[PDB]
Amino acid sequence: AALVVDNGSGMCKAGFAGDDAPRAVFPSIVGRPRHQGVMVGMGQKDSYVGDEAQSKRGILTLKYPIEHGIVTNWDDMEKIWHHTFYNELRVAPEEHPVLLTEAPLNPKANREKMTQIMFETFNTPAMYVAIQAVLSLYASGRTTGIVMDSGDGVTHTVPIYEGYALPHAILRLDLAGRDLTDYLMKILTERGYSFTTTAEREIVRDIKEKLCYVALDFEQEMATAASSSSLEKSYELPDGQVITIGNERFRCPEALFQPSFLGMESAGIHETTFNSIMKCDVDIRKDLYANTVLSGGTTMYPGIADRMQKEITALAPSTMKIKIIAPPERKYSVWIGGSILASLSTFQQMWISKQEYDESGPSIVHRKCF
Amino acid sequence: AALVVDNGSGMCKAGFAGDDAPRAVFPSIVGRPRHQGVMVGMGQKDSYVGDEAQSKRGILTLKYPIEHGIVTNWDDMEKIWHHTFYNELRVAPEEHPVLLTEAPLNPKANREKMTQIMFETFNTPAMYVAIQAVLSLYASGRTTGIVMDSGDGVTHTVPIYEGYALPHAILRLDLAGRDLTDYLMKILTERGYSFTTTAEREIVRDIKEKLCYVALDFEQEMATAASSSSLEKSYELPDGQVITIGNERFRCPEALFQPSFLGMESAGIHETTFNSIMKCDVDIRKDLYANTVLSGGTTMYPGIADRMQKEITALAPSTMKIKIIAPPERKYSVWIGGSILASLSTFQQMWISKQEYDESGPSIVHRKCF
Amino acid sequence: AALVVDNGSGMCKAGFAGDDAPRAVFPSIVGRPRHQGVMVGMGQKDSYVGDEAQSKRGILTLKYPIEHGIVTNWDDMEKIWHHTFYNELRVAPEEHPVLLTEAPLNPKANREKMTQIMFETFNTPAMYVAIQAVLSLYASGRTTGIVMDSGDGVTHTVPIYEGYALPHAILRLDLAGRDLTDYLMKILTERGYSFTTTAEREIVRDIKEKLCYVALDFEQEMATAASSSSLEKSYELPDGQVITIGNERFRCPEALFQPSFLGMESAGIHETTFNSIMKCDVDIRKDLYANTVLSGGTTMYPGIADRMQKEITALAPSTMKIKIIAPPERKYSVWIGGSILASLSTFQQMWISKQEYDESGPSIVHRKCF
Amino acid sequence: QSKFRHVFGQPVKNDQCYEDIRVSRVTWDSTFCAVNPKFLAVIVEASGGGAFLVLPLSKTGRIDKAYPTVCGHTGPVLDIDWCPHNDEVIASGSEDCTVMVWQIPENGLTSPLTEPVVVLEGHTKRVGIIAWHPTARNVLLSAGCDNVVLIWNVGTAEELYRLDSLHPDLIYNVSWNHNGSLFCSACKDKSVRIIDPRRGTLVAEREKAHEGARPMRAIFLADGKVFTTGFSRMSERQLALWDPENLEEPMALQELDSSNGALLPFYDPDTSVVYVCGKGDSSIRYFEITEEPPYIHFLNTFTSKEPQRGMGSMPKRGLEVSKCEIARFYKLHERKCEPIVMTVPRKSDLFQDDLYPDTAGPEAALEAEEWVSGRDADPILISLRE
Ligand SMILES: Nc1ncnc2c1ncn2[C@@H]1O[C@H](COP(=O)(O)OP(=O)(O)O)[C@@H](O)[C@H]1O
Ligand SMILES: Nc1ncnc2c1ncn2[C@@H]1O[C@H](COP(=O)(O)OP(=O)(O)O)[C@@H](O)[C@H]1O
Ligand SMILES: Nc1ncnc2c1ncn2[C@@H]1O[C@H](COP(=O)(O)OP(=O)(O)O)[C@@H](O)[C@H]1O
Ligand SMILES: [Mg+2]
Ligand SMILES: [Mg+2]
Ligand SMILES: [Mg+2]
Repeated sequence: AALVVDNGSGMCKAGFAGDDAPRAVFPSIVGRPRHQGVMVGMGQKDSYVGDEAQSKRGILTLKYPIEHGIVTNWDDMEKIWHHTFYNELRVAPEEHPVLLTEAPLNPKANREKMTQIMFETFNTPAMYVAIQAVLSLYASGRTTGIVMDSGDGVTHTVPIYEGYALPHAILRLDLAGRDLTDYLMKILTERGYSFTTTAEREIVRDIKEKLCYVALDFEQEMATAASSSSLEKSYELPDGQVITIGNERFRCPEALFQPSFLGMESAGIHETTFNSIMKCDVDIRKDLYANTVLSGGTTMYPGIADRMQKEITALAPSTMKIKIIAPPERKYSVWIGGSILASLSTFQQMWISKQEYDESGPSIVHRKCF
Repeated sequence: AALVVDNGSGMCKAGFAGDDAPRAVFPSIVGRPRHQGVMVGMGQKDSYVGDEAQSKRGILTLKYPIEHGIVTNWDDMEKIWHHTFYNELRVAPEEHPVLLTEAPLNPKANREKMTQIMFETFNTPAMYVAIQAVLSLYASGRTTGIVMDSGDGVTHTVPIYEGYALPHAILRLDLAGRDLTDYLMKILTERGYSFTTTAEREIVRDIKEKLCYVALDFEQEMATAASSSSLEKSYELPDGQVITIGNERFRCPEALFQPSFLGMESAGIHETTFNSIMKCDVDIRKDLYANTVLSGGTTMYPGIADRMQKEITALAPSTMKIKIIAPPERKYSVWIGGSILASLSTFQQMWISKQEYDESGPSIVHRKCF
Repeated sequence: AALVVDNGSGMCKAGFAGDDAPRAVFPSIVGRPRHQGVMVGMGQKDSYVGDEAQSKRGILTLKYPIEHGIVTNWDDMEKIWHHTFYNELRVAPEEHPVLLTEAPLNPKANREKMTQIMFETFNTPAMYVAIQAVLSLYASGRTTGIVMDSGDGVTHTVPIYEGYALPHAILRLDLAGRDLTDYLMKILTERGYSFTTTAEREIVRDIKEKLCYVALDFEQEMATAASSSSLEKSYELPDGQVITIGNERFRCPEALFQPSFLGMESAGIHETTFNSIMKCDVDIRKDLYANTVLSGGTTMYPGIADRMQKEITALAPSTMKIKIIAPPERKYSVWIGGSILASLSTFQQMWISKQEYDESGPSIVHRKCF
Repeated sequence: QSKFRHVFGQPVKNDQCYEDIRVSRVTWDSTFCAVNPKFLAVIVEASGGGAFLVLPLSKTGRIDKAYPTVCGHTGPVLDIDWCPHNDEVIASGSEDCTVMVWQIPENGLTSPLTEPVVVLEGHTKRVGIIAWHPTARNVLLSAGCDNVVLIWNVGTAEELYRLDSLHPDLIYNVSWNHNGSLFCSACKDKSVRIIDPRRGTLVAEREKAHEGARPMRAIFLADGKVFTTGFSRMSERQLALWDPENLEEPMALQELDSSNGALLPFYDPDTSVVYVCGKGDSSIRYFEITEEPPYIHFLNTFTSKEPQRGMGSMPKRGLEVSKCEIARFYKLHERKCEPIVMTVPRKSDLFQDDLYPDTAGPEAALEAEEWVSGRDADPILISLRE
């Protein structure tokens, strides 16, 4: 059976092809102790990967080997892959083909080192790199539509019509969940809450996933939060302290639609989606309007689909039907679509075999993978 | 003394008729601050135009009032024209006739507003619109030949025989230097270089103007760049970072001859020039083959004349003599030709006087200007 | 005449706008007796503020109302403000506008209570709250540069280019002079010197200001101090005892560049300044490198400017000119810049007058102050 | 030294500003806003024809997209003006070559108003200048691109006087004098003229007041002098004070900057302070005119970060006297109207008699029939103490 590994910037999802849900889902972190161990004879490892690092984060410095969809520490990345195959899936990577995912418009050396590591370190019999947005369309059972995949590091839009992708219409933003987490940390200081360490960043990320939401009308929502305490919510820190946040619940997700909150000059996700559609041919814009698909964990805020529909409707012509497809399991759309593609009989000849890599080097991935 | 203003999509060239070179050349940009001023008592303007915006682009959002030879922001246009007359040339436009340039097959409302603005905002005594490709033939001292003018927004070919233009044979492409800037902007991500902001686009344009060239044989040049580092060049960013580019030097200009690189269905500039010649009468094709004139900044790539001659020779019959005329000052051919035209004694009667605009409105430009 | 009050975590600097130096500089402490008075008829007050508490610290418990730039005791803060206006400056606060200073990224309720106390307790006709780092740039006569202000509670960097601040690039550290003073107390125990009381902490602070310095190479300075007594210095305690310190002279300031000495996960002041520059756009980094300004009392260590230049040079590209500006009066740069700002004619429209407070409440400070 | 040396602008919060307003994009350089102590009128962009939004001052915050507007003109509206003697009557001129006078209900508009009370037709092309008579009741002045100034009796829909042989080129603006007996006008030929409408004569004229081809303004002051804004050859914006008796040389001439956009002067007779507002600028400069040289004293400048598309000045009767406010400006952005309050910082909270002299009331001194006969009366002054 094939292996499907979706390597996001923040979270690693792994499983077997043919399954409907990932078997191993854990954070994509590597933690190392920043203090001195004084207990002799108890098992201190040099580093912790995944859930163990998350549970021991009090005495660790958490590092993300993937930043903005680009691996910045390949030694740390091998640890995560080694943990995935041997500790999470508990399989031998040399016996199963591996299907990996990558964001579009990535550096070409990123997927070449991915090819070299898979074939030389893990000795995978076959390997393939797929675009995350393309895989999301597989999970929805569609051949036409524009997918706005937004995870922890990358927010990209890939429009596809009748099984054909438009590479010139692909747009990529470096604004994602991690930037929202950092923005939430900055605005939480307005209420006196100070989070600075890498471990405290994980606490704020948990706050963001539990209390944040997207406001249908940001200006009206700000007025409501400034006149009453109905929108205030409470969160309990691991040490027992209780924090309360008000307008920060919808201000942090608002940076997706207003990147100027972070000092970025780029357009919001609604305009990026609209611009990608407008870059396509006129005859296919109607189908893309009614088949807008959301993917990734960043699009999991309550009310994000209603806001996206409202924003694009104001931009698109009034005669087009704007339909935002936001399945309840869209956090795993990339993996589920990868599971479907890896099980297709017509996909078995698209694998990059060991023989092909041996006679062409790591550069073979640019010829066989889109 | 008449004024010659060549308002291209990227650059504004202005000067006096009878001169051999423009007196003022500055980028056609208008920049506005995107941050908040915190220092009081400093002479911070609301917007910056031309060179000042280029020097302060680190804290500005640069906007081009012209997109594809069409003015999309008329309010920003009056800023550039005001900057041209009063800050660059330091002359009063109400005392000098103004000769303006426009690309062929432009919207009729584009040149009507230019006529209205000149007469009502600047109160010019006389005014005229000339086709850019026609002016380039004046600079070369010719009355017969086809002019391939390629600037920042528009690439167009205008064939002229014995002083008579063939309007049915005029071809226009929306592929120009700005599209090449965006293409190099996209393909630089393959090496990990990330440029996103409008200020960073100006840096990418400077890289293109200094390191890019046209390969005589694209496929052979691909092999050479993939087998050695002899074609690699280094460029230092404003912050001191050094970047190295290889095959991207000649892949970016190749989009002119292979527009499919940008997802466009149109033919290359070599085929567009040949198609314009083929649309002409058979008895005049021989003269047009030997008098092909290049103009505009997008034709300043090294080796573009040799490539154009090689491509047109393959299309034209073997018995025709293909001669590509690429003067070293072809970046200012449009202005130089306008300088020659405005100084002719026979041209003084084709000015659109104020009395004609008053009794006919802005629509007079469609009767007196070709 | 406007009043400029720079309330840092450790020291309170007050004076009149237009002057070149503060008129009153006293410690920001409030002391209360911890014993029982047995002398009847003696002028024993309930509490002592400023120099009076410092002189009587033997029988007092010194408390700092400001901790890390955040006021933790507003009742004690009113005593210091009352002592400033009536005992130090000897003026009526209701007759002069008051300009206050605050560190960036502070809790929003901190400057709201400052607004409320100034208008309701002292009845100031007008007030304004300014960022300390922005004021330091005023004193140096520059409109472009990054200021690393390090005082007693907060170390923060604010980059400014052409009068425009980059809020997204502002970094703040909770490591400052007070943390170094506590670190010096901890490492003084290695030589048998014990300082535990609040009065003894002030003694250690005096030792730090007189004998501590920044070593150009920390590891090399370790070898020199462990091989001879050339670096050893003597200090006389108030009771006549003489203490001698060796490597502790440059170990305490080293915690600024190596925060791991205090168990902190944050980066050093050299990396924080570099990281703030890297968060800015590429076109302005060159100007920020050559205009790095040091401010605050924590930057008064001998050799800190040389060390900062050496550390930033290693991080910055070799083609950049790293220039550290460390004026000899940088301990009062925040106040001096505030004096200049409060005297500007263009600043007179930025005051928050008494009228706006009555029609807006304390929340007016968030829409009229940066 | 003056009390007006300290005047500073404080914009109101967003909740008192008026948002969601499609401000009209007409190139014509008019105020684009008319405000009285009762309503706020803003020229808006209409899909068909022309319309302007009239709303009560209380209706702050977001403005309904389908809010009924005054849509009666077949072309976009160029200028609007509230009647000084009736807060519920407004006049408007458009490119449909006609002037329509409207009656706004006390509570505002519930349905889109289309039918005007009177329709004045005397022009061949667009009318961009509308000026109510300061004293005479029901007397309105209309000036269009046809270089003719017409006096309208809105009460009877009758054209009292016609003057077409006075302007040889485009007219920029028309400003009535103090008592309404004369009016100044700036023409495209760089000439400033003072015209008596009841006699059809040219009282005074100054050719080449400014040496700039850019548009120039000219307004009448309370003392009878003319304040003009214009450009030089190098587009240097200038201010000039002219005495009608002596027009050979200006009393004062001061250069401001080299920016584009015409300077629209807002003059307050009670304070003798002119507020110079330039179209497209982000700053408002105020100057004090006195009898002491150089007769134009720069006080200060209110600065902002947003260019303004229009500007409206609220009269004295609608100002907050108890807060020492002497001017209120409704800055028009592209999609928002932001009132800006001019104030004089005063320690006392009592009434300032010096800051608020007697101002012209909403009661007309004369009527249309009496004004024709040559009768003149100064505006009826009221008190602001109440
Ligand atoms: N319920 C939620 N609400 C808001 N954000 C979420 C939620 N769940 C996950 N996220 C964000 O999505 C990011 C990662 O999402 P995902 O795409 O599933 O993984 P990856 O991006 O690592 O492939 C995380 O950084 C997290 O902050
Ligand atoms: N030496 C050069 N090499 C390649 N491209 C150039 C060069 N000089 C200018 N260009 C391109 O030409 C474009 C503008 O050329 P030009 O025709 O002179 O001005 P405009 O198109 O604005 O009239 C710019 O976008 C620039 O990218
Ligand atoms: N000469 C010096 N050398 C080292 N540290 C100093 C020196 N002078 C002052 N400091 C430190 O600076 C801190 C406060 O400095 P300053 O910024 O001027 O005041 P504040 O931080 O209260 O605004 C004190 O804690 C003190 O330890
Ligand atoms: Mg993902
Ligand atoms: Mg050109
Ligand atoms: Mg300080």
